[PDB]
Amino acid sequence: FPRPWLHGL
Amino acid sequence: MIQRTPKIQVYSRHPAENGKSNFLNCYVSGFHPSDIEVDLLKNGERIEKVEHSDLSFSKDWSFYLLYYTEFTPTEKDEYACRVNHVTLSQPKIVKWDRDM
Amino acid sequence: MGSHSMRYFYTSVSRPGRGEPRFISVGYVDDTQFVRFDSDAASPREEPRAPWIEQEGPEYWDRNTQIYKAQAQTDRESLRNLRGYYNQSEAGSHTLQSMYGCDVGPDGRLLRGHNQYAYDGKDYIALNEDLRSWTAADTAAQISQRKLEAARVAEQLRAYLEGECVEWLRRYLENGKDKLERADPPKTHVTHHPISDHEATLRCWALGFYPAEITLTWQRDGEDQTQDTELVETRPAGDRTFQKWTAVVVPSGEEQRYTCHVQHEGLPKPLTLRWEPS
Repeated sequence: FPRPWLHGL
Repeated sequence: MIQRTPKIQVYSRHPAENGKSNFLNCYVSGFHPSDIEVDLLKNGERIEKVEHSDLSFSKDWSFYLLYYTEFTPTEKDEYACRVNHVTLSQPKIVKWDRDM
Repeated sequence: MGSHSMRYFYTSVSRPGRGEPRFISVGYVDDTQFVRFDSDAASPREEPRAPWIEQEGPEYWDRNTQIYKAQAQTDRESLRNLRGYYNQSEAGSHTLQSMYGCDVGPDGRLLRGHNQYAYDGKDYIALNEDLRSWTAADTAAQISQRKLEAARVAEQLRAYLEGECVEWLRRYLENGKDKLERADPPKTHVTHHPISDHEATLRCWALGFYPAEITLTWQRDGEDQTQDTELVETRPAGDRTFQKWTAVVVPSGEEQRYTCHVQHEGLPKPLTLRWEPS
C-alpha cells in the first residue's frame, strides 16, 4: 500500500 | 561517474535438455541510466516474442531487467543476448552457454 | 530469520524533446514483486503482478493509481528544481529515484523504516533511521532538506512507516501467505569442467531458491578461498525463484581437497558439497 506524494524536493 | 555499464548473464530457467521446452533468460543489471535495448537471438536472428520484467533497481541504485522467451534448445542452435546502452560504443553480444 | 520487508521503487526519467518525464513504480514484498505503474502505459493504472493481490477491491487500485499520478507530477517538479540547484541545462536527461518501505520482525512490529532518494544514480537525500531527521549529500540536497523540514514531511513519513506500511505488509503476509512465508531451499550440486591437462573448474550450483539471499563459499583444506574463484550475481529464474553459482580453478587430481559451503534461510543447517565423480 503506497504512501502519498509528500512534497517536492 | 554517473554512467554504469550493464552486466549481462544469459542462461536457462531449467537445466538444458535437447528437445525439451524451456525459457531463455538474459538478465541485465548494474547499469545506469535506465534506457537499454536488448534482443535475444537465435543463430544471429532477432527473436520476436520476447518479454521483460518491470524496471527496478538495486541498493546501489543501479537498474536491472530480465528479458525472456520460451525456447527449446538443441545440440546445434546457438542463442545469445545482444545489449546496447549509452556506455557501449557498439552492442555487446554474449552467447548462451548451457553450463553457466 | 522470519523478518519481512515491503518496498516501493520509483523511477522518474526526464527526456527533453520527447515529452514529460516517465514515472514508473514497482512494489515488492521481500523478493516478490506485486504491483506496478507506468506513466507511459496507454491507460496508466496500478496493476497486479502477483496473484494474491488480485483480490483487493476497486477502491485499492483506484486510490493507488491516483497516488502514482500525483507522485509523477511531484517528481516532475522535483526534477525541475534539481536541474536548477545544479545549474544544469534544459537539454539533458536526468533521473530521480525513490525507495521507501518498512522492515518487520516475526511478530509484525516495525524493525526499521526507509525513505531515500538518488539523483542521476547518486545518493541525494535520505530519511534517517530515527524517522525524524534527514541526511543531505551536498548543498543542493540541503535546499531540499530545508523544504522537507518546513513542510513537516518526516512526521508524515514516520506515521506511514509505523502505521499503514506495517499494517498492509501484515495483510499481504496473511493473505499472500502460501508464497510469501514459504522459503524454498536451493537444490545444490557440483559440476567439473576440465580446462587443461593441469586444471579443472569446479562449479557449485544453487537452483530454485527463495528468497534471493544466499552465501556460497569454496574452501581448500577447510580454508576459505577467494583466490582463483568466480562468484556470479544471484539471478532470477523467472518462476519467482533464483539461481547462483561459484566456481574455483583447481589442480587436476586435487578436487577432493575442495569443499563448497551453502547457507540459505530454507536450510536447517549449512550444506557442504564435494564433487562426486559419479
